[PDB]
Amino acid sequence: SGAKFRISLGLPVGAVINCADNTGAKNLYIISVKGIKGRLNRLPAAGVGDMVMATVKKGKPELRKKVHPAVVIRQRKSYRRKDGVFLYFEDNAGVIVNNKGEMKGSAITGPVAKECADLWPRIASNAGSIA
Amino acid sequence: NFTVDQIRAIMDKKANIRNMSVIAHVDHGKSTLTDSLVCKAGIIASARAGETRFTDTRKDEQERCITIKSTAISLFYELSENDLNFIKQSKDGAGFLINLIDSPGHVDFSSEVTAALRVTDGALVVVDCVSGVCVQTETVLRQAIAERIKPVLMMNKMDRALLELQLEPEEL
Amino acid sequence: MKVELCSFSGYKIYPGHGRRYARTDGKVFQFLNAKCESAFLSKRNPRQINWTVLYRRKHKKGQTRRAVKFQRAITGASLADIMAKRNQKPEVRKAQREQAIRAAKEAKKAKQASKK
Amino acid sequence: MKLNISFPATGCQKLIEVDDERKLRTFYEKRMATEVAADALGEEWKGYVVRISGGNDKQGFPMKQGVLTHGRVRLLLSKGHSCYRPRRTGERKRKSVRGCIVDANLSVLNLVIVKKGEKDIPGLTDTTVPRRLGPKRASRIRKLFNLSKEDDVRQYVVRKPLNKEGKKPRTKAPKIQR
RNA sequence: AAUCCUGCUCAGUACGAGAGGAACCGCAGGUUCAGACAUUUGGUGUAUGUGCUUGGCUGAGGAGCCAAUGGGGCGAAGCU
RNA sequence: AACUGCGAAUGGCUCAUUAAAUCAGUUAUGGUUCCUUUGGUCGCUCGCCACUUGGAUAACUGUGGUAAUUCUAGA
RNA sequence: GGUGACCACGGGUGACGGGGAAUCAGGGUUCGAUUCCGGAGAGGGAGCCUGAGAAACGGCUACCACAUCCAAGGAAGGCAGCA
RNA sequence: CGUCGCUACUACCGAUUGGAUGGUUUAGUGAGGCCCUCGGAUCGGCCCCGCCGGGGUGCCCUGGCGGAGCGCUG
Ligand SMILES: [Mg+2]
Ligand SMILES: [Mg+2]
Ligand SMILES: [Mg+2]
Ligand SMILES: [Mg+2]
Ligand SMILES: [Mg+2]
Ligand SMILES: [Mg+2]
Ligand SMILES: [Mg+2]
Ligand SMILES: [Mg+2]
Ligand SMILES: [Mg+2]
Ligand SMILES: [Mg+2]
Ligand SMILES: [Mg+2]
Ligand SMILES: [Mg+2]
Repeated sequence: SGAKFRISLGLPVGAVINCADNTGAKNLYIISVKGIKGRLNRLPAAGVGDMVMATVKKGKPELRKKVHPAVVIRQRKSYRRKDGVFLYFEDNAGVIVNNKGEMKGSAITGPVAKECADLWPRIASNAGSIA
Repeated sequence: NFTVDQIRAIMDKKANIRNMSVIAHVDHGKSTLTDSLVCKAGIIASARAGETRFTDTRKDEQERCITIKSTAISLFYELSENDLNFIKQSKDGAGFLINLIDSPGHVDFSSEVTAALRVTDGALVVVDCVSGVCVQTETVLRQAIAERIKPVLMMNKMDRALLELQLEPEEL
Repeated sequence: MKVELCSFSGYKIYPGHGRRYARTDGKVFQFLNAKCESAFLSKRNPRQINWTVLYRRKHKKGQTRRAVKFQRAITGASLADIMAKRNQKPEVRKAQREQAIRAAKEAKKAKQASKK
Repeated sequence: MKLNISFPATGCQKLIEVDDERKLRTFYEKRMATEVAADALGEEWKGYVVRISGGNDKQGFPMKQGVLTHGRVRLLLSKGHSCYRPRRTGERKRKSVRGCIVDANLSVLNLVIVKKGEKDIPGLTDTTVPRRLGPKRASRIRKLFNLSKEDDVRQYVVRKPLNKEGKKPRTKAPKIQR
């Protein structure tokens, strides 16, 4: 397969990111990061391609007071792509998925990081284009 | 791969039709055998090798890769005259039509097995040569022979015995 | 030795250098350094920045046709014959026009005979 | 990469495949409507000069002169610019066109011969195909045949002979106008 | 003074009626920690390095200065 | 087959919008435009081709590109 | 300055307007999307070429809402026309 | 006749900066179109003016090959 290399994290717990899908949500409030053991006082952080748990603060009322899986697809902190490219995006954004990784929405607004696209196939199939 | 005209032209003959079902224990290769015979024969059935053929019509059936629903297909073909001499039944011409019914192999789908048995007149029984006769093959054979179906046997996965098991010829 | 990038300022961005930026509209840009990146974010046109390649090109810093007369063949004729035909003898040409004159004269004679 | 070579004086434009960017560098970073030396494609091609007439992209989008970009951009196409045909009078249509800058990201390069080298490549620089139709205008045929003042212009049109095995071969002349 | 996990192959395999469902070798990576380091990206920045600019001051220009670092843009080396 | 000229702005459907708005009557446009039809006007001006001037461009023949379009380039 | 209890202004309409339809002592009261005339529109706006005539949509261009193929580079949409 | 007790329905007030669906807008961003001011990638024409062919007789008729004039122009 080939796992994702490490990237600069940038987005800790408490961050509010855009929701790029078409579920009617507006933003995701990251409440945790999947697969992070942690350390004393170290806030759990997530980069692109990571799965987070989030609650939407704005959006359709049937989505708001619930916890949802999500995957970060664009981040504003620059990350190295193991070939010299220090790439960063204009905004922090993610999409809402389920546990198996299927995207709850059906279209993705804006670009999607290559790490996210390679880690998740169905996100890639919904992606407008890859940056 | 021909039009429905010759389908009717071979359908009206009633001594060259063979309504049959394939029956086996789970994880024995029934879907694989059905799709290989779809690859070879078929009224319009082609030889696509994209995993599973039309016998898995359901998205969940393909997703979990457990056979659920039964789908009936038709295989028309022809064989040589010196081999037609072997058929001691009622024969007519060169074209032969088969109505295969792929029934699910789980014990919980024995109702679909019975429903398929009502339609069918002959059966192919499939047995893995590694596992031998398991529970479900015995049960479906009981059902078929109570429904008065002639079964013909076929041992699948000989490659498993000759490579995975490394069986010598005598014990094979 | 990857693909040789180009910043907005036109300089060749070498591998391991610079920084790439992906806007949300799907447009990807490359900046040679933080100076280039900060200027682009400030939305200052490179054409008013005295040291950029676009500026030098715009300010001109550091800085025919063929009417041919081919003569070929024509379908249904001969290449060797057509040049001779178009360069025929002027004596032959004047003989041709006078024989056309007498052809017209005898056509008048025939027309008068038919109309009579 | 496919490359059409078109000789004006002879016609019979042909296709050549090339798989050496080592010799395609002499066309890299050029522009169309410019003339280049085609000698890098062989000693057989030495002494030959061409002009970049056109090309077809990797996508199939033809390249139009007057883009100044090594790639495709969308333009507003009105009547008679290039790469467009109007279905209605004055109709316009936005469609992408490959730029005039030539590089490796193409499929077909259309080159026109402007100078003939010593080594005539067979098929292209020989067996000149004739002009498709004889001139139809009176002044055209007059100027071409150097006829001064009515030298049997009535008969001096080329009579095209039609020949085929399952018929009776004949010849017929066009109608002269003006 | 190293620590632990995940994914691929094993394998939809052994096992099991079925549902489900591993492991050894190997491979690719990460968590936590440790020891360093500045090629790259970022941070700093009084090189008070170079532009811009507010008020005042040297008769004006030029060049400058003061406002406890005048403010700000970019910034070498170094440190990180 | 194609260029050119004309038609495609008529007809068909539907009543969402629209409350002096639309629309109905009446009137004006001496405050404006108007292909098409018809009737006027077309030697009314003093001004080395006129037995007639130029370059192409279609359609057409060949080279094609694109997975693809009533997509199009080169000669 | 202009318009307003002679109802301006605003809101609503399940309002296209009329010629007209129903009911019928007389007076009136409901209904008119509906084949005639006028108006508006072509999924929502907007802006345009051609053309005497269009802000045309079985013309174009851009955004938006939907949605088709795709080899993932791309192309192509408008049945409130007859079915 | 009314209170209180129970049962169904119907509305009312009600913290919740309640929520949803239309419309109209301030501000900002603003695609695209058109107009204007530039822009001149190319395509021609005049000045061929290097050649050959040449002409009433190198004093060319120019059919053309072809450097170019590298100016004047649409
Ligand atoms: Mg703590
Ligand atoms: Mg005529
Ligand atoms: Mg000062
Ligand atoms: Mg001064
Ligand atoms: Mg002080
Ligand atoms: Mg700084
Ligand atoms: Mg007209
Ligand atoms: Mg209404
Ligand atoms: Mg009505
Ligand atoms: Mg009407
Ligand atoms: Mg309209
Ligand atoms: Mg319209």
